[PDB]
Amino acid sequence: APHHWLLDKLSGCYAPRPSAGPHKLRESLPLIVFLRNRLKYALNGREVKAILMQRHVKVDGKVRTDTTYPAGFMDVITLDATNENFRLVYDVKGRFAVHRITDEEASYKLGKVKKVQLGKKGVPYVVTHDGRTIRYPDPNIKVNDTVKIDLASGKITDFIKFDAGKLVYVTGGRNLGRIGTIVHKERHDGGFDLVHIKDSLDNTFVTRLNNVFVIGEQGKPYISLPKG
Amino acid sequence: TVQSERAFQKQPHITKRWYKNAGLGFKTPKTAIEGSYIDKKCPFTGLVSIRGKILTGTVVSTKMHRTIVIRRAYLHYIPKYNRYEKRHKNVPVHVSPAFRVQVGDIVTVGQCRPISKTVRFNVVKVS
Amino acid sequence: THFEDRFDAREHKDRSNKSRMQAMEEYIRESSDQPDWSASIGADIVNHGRGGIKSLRDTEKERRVTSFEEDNFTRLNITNKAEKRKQKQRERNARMNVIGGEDFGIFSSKRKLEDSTSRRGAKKTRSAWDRAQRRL
Amino acid sequence: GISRDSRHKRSATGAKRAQFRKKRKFELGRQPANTKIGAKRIHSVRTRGGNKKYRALRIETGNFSWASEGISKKTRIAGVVYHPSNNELVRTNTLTKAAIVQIDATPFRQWFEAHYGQTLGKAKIESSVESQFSAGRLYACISSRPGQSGRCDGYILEGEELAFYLRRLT
RNA sequence: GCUCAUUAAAUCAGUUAUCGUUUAUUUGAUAGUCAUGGUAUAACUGUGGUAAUUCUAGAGCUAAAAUCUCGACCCUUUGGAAGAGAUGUAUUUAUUAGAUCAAUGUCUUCGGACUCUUUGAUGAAUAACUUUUCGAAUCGCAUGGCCUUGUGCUGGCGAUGGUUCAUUCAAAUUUCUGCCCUAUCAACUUUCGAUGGUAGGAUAGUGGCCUACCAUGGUUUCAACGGGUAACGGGGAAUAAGGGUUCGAUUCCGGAGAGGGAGCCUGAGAAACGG
Repeated sequence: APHHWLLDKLSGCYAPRPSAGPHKLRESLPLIVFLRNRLKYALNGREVKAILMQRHVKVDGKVRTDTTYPAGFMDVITLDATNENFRLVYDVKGRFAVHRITDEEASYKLGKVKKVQLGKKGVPYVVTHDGRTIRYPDPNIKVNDTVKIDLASGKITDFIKFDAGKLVYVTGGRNLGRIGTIVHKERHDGGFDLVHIKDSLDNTFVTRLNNVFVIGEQGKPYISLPKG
Repeated sequence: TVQSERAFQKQPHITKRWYKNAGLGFKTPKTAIEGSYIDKKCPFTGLVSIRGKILTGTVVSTKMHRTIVIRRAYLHYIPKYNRYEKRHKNVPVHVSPAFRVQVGDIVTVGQCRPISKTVRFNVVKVS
Repeated sequence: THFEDRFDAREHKDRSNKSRMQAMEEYIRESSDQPDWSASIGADIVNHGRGGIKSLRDTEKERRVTSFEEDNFTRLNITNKAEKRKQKQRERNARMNVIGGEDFGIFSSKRKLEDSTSRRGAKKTRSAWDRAQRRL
Repeated sequence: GISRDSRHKRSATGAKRAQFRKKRKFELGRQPANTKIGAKRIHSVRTRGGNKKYRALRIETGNFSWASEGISKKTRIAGVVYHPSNNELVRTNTLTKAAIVQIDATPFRQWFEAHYGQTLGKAKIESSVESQFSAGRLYACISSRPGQSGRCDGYILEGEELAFYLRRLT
């Protein structure tokens, strides 16, 4: 069992494996861990099945009926009961954190582009980290930038180019998952670019450029970070 | 002589000379554009993509054909003794006919979708 | 050079139980001056007798189960390869060491008290100017 | 059949001969079909489950492109002229990539007359090719893999590349 | 799934690289180019053979389209349009595409001129081929619209396919750094290619992987290469023991095999012993 699920070692031998999906499997949190295990909505594994078939839960504007469905970082998980909307966000200590958001904030998500090329018949396209490929983006949108997604359609309402001095979340590596808003961008052999980070206590931290997820300007983040 | 092999040498063209930039601040030399060598394995004007390790070292042996040997000296740190050890790593690399190489020749290469059985790096800069 | 850039669960893992030495905290409970939530009398003892009364570790770890059972509404059970040690070797740790519900197994230990504290352990005043600021 | 396991041959420093494992399926190799000129037979191979490859073994017609006018006309195939890797292939008339052949000049001839209004050296092109139009046999080269696509596709010789190969043929 | 035989830059551990590759499933994008064709399996009906079989024999049945730009014009308001033309999918090879402007800069004769510097802002399909692939003889809700009123003509929202791309589950190689003893192993390799070049082949693909032809190189006192390893020893691989002093369990070994050899076939995956 991985670290970031907050499961106990107790209650049963085998760990619930993730399904293949949009997110990476080691980055994923399955919905069985999301409902009965951390949010404590269900008790048995079969009780997760009754919730999914009745279509209570919707993840990122889709029905999303699967027990081991992979949910990852920055995923709007809308539950039709209680009129409450949930957004997954990683916690500094090594784990995931379920977070309350608003209806307007459940409309948009942010997404890191991983690769951009020129599609067929002369069409630009960007590929997000959640695998949402979008036709005709802004040519300003280039590699490692975030993308604000409409989720009513697949359209792009805001875009933030990668420039030094903007509030960055880390997705990967040792120092994974903090604020720290940038020091600069380092070059190294093999790429291995180390986009440096100085936190609220102004301490240098080093992860890869692959792990960099721009969650806002210096000052404003675009989403409601959980305060605690 | 250009056409000295048994087959006619040409670029695939994927001036009568087609160029491209290998990137990362490695400039296209005069020998690349206005030259005579074909060299499909060359970073510029060829069919390789420099991605992966961009490393540096010292060329120590040049007596091969179209390829050279980089010696990569460094210092190891042993934590038990709290001493140092002098080391080196003789790495053979493909050289392109744009760079004037003999013994010496501080060099820079790039990882190039391994060419031949030990060659993973092709010469992109010689100083 | 080369760098690992690998995430570690073990560095984020809590190590509180590794250096936690029981006689040190018994000084704490007297010098804490907070109350300490003692249970009732007959609520302690195990099986009308035979099992010695309760360890204060035992009313902790059993409390951890009841705090876990009221959250998940379910129970945990007779699972055998863990039970064959942790019920045999634990209830014999009672009869070897606990006397009247209070543990005397501390005092035969070779685990020494110094290795927890160790002149504050790390962040030690190794230089002269470090020693002046602890006087501050 | 053919195995591509890199262990058995020696190291850079001379360490050798482990036989850590036996030959397995993903390190596979199959066999060349030395294709000839005859009535076209199409071969079938199933490769990695979903994909397929086209072995070629006898080839009658193929598509060749005339490089000066940029037009493409399907070509009847007669004989093999030159190949650099091994001249055993030419004397057995075997087609591979970069193989010099002889073709029929009449399909490129029929395009030249009724579209333009001229004959073929009895609208100006090279001198070394125009003398070959009266011969009825033009020289062409292969730019496809018959071992993979199965087709005999290629290019006719023009320019200085013409002068390179005709120097070899004398 | 079980059982037999011990590997030292190998495994493994992390790390890349996949613009070097293949991928069933997962997810996200994406296609304007006859109220019903023609076949076909049997079961069955009955006759038999065969020591025997999940063995067998013979017989009779069931052109039109629409969109893109051009717009003569007419008309001022929601603006609307005649006709001028232009466009297959996959697969295969060859060919083709993939200097400037605005002023706020500056000059001026106050009319404008100038892009030297700045500020912004633009750029960087043809011709053929194919044992012609697809272009839906697919399903559910809504039942509406026009007239020559026939059960005609037309028309909404989906779902499932299906091409290609991306995604993930993989797998394949790969980058790099990190293993125990040893000079009573100093040369090792080219003595199954060793080092590389180029060309072909093979493969999912890189590639001396294989083979032609061409050069004589590789690693090394910084220890190559060779030897010993009882490599039941080791891996924080992983929690663990809230004082048993450093305890536990779990996972990982590495390889081969299914009477022995050898060759093959399906499948995303096996060189599969329940062929």
